[PDB]
Amino acid sequence: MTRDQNGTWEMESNENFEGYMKALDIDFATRKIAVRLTQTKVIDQDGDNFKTKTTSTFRNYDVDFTVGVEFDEYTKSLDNRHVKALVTWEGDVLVCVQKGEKENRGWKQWIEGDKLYLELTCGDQVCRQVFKKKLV
Ligand SMILES: CCCCC/C=C\C/C=C\C/C=C\C/C=C\CCCC(=O)NCCO
Repeated sequence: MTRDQNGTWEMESNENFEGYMKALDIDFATRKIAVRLTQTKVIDQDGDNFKTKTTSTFRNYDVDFTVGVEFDEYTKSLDNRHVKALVTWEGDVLVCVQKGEKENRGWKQWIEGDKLYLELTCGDQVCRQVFKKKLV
């Protein structure tokens, strides 16, 4: 029973964020800033209801969803695309498919220990992020 992802999470690694961004057509100048940043993720979870905020000094991004309920996602200030997003549970892994103009776009997020893992995929590019839980 590791579906509880509540907390504030601080990035410790960000593998192939460059390639993921390039697959989303983010311009070089934006990538130059974005690749350098430590991100923080705040997850406020009540059962299958999630409110998430991802922050950095350069851009912030909020997305709220209920597991199992498809929603309209506009990736404002990121790549600024519209997708149909669906989050499901695969075991205790949170899986999101972002159906739209990019093939094989989605993410997967899960807990191990005091770490949160987030794998983001677009096309043939996978970005692997690891976050450590912040003490309250
Ligand atoms: C918000 C700080 C990062 C700002 C980056 C600025 C410009 C790069 C442009 C496009 C790259 C695309 C997504 C950023 C990666 C990760 C952001 C979170 C993606 C999510 O949906 N996670 C699941 C939340 O439940």
